[PDB]
Amino acid sequence: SGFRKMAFPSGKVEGCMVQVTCGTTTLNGLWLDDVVYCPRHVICNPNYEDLLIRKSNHNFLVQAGNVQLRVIGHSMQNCVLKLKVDTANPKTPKYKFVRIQPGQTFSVLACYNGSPSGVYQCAMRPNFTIKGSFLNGSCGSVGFNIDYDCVSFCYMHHMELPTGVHAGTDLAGNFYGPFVDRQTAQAAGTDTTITVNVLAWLYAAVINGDRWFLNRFTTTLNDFNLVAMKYNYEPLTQDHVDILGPLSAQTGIAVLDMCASLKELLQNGMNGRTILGSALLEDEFTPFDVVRQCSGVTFQ
Amino acid sequence: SGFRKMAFPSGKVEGCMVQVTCGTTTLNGLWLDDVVYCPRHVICNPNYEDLLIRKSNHNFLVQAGNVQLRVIGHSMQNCVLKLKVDTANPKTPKYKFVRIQPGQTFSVLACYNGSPSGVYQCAMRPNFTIKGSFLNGSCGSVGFNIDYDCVSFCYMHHMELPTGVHAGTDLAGNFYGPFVDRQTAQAAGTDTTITVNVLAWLYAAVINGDRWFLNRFTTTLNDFNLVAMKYNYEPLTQDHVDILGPLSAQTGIAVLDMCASLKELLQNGMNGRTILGSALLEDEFTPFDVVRQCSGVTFQ
Ligand SMILES: *[C@H](O)[C@H](C[C@@H]1CCNC1=O)NC(=O)[C@H](CC(C)C)NC(=O)[C@@H](NC(=O)OCc1cccc(Cl)c1)[C@@H](C)OC(C)(C)C
Ligand SMILES: *[C@H](O)[C@H](C[C@@H]1CCNC1=O)NC(=O)[C@H](CC(C)C)NC(=O)[C@@H](NC(=O)OCc1cccc(Cl)c1)[C@@H](C)OC(C)(C)C
Repeated sequence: SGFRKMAFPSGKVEGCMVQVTCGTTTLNGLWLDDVVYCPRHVICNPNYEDLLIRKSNHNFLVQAGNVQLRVIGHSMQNCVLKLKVDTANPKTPKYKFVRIQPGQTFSVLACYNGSPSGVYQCAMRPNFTIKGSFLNGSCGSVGFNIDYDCVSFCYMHHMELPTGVHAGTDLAGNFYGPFVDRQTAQAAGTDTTITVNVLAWLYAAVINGDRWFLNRFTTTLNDFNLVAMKYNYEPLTQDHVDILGPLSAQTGIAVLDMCASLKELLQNGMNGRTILGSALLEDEFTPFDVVRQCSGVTFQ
Repeated sequence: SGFRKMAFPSGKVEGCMVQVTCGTTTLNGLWLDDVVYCPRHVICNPNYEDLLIRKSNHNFLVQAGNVQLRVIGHSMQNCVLKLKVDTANPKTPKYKFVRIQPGQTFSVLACYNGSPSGVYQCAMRPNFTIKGSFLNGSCGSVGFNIDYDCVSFCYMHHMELPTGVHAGTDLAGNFYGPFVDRQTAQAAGTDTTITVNVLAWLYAAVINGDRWFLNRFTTTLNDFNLVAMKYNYEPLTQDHVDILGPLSAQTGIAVLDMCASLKELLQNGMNGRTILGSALLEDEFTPFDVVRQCSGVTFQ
């Protein structure tokens, strides 16, 4: 038992992290097979197409540890740079590039100078930001999930917004949300709480024996969504109800009954109690995270 | 910016995790050089000395992935078993066995069947328990810190207590706290909040721009400790004040001034605000964790 915000083991990703230096800029790259992926703002209101035609293969310094990789080609894919190197990474895991949906989670391997610093779990907020921990030089750090032996890369870090939240791209270089890799006034836009995840976390709570918030009451999906809206929760759909089925089945609490408990938690607060060690309703655990952690799934 | 509960990158430890099966028990082992370390309760109110003399080298099945390791010797060191194998782990990092102090933190690589499941950060509670996330079969998962390229192993998991908290040993097999690896009635004993860590976390908050809890007030170390005691906080010492010096210097808030803010947070609560995304005072970040995260230290 116990419930922690858990990241995937980072070993497969650590072996892909390299340092990319061009001119006065140093950041992280992701070395898979013979390609290094990195944010395009490594290159010297810009017009990165103009800026890249002015570059030479030799302008890009790529350190894999204490071994430099020779760049033999470069190209730009949206907001990422693909640096072709003459050496395939022998540590390349099986991988995919996936774009995730707001509400889904992933692990971030925060890196500086191509060296992993730490690993933590994030969710893609409904406003396409993430609340990460990124210092200057962390660009090119990646977010990922692991499914048995397959790494799905879903995020590369590009920038911080004025509210302290973070924005980036998928590994094809397409930003999450309406952001651009320029130093122009940009703002996150209003966020909402991920309702399905809060309910998943309440099920995790019951599995670990916090039950004080349960009740005999019930509600319909509609009447629930009426209350969710007032509290800036995002609407709960029948598909969310379905995804919560397994957790409902294991605890024997109908999804709509857990909605009634959430309703009262929203309207009354927590009255000094905590749930799973939190005094707030937590929304960065998906139903899958709960099942994975509360069932013991591993990865090779 | 941003502040997350960050674990160390787990790659160095993932390459040490093996599966140890003896009889009807399977758990995790730690393979360093030609020795596999694992909880002694893998072996068939027990008297483990009697139980081990009855065992044979061949009774211990050790899988490193899809490769079995031959056991060529065994011995017991307190509550851990040391299984001598005929193959040195080529992935053995530079490492040390350290015993940590209550209040210190470490990363846990939760494993099942020798396969890493997830990584998360823990603190050793003042009552020598940890609040982990451990399912049946997780014994032998280890806790660790990484200092540049050196892994300090500090924890091996042995058991869960009735309150859902966890107990284990250092890598020399000596339990943290008054626990024993028997199925006899055992209880955690009363915990306290790690005061120095709460203050460190308040400094992290200021570094990230939560300042609402600051005040013009001050207090002496004594008058602070008088209030800490009422709230079941552990006493703050001058040495804790000293360790908070750097964070005090960076924010320009004297340690004793931050104590005054903590005092008022203790006596008034948080009035619906949050600090670093928490509605509770967080005590599992050490002053070192704060500096490491808010300064960008890496590891090779
Ligand atoms: C890459 O290492 C780095 C990572 C960030 C540095 C600190 N934390 C990070 O996550 N990325 C950048 O430095 C990035 C480079 C540009 C060219 C993409 N710039 C930013 O992250 C800035 N964000 C930004 O431009 O927001 C829009 C904006 C424009 C004008 C005025 C304001 Cl207030 C906002 C960051 C570093 O700048 C701040 C938002 C002021 C922190
Ligand atoms: C090793 O894989 C495993 C890890 C735990 C299983 C579930 N979560 C874990 O962290 N360790 C054990 O199963 C361990 C084996 C013994 C021989 C060390 N046993 C326990 O963790 C039990 N703890 C325990 O004995 O506490 C004392 C006790 C005795 C009698 C009655 C009570 Cl209520 C407590 C656990 C599995 O048992 C519970 C505390 C009832 C969950």
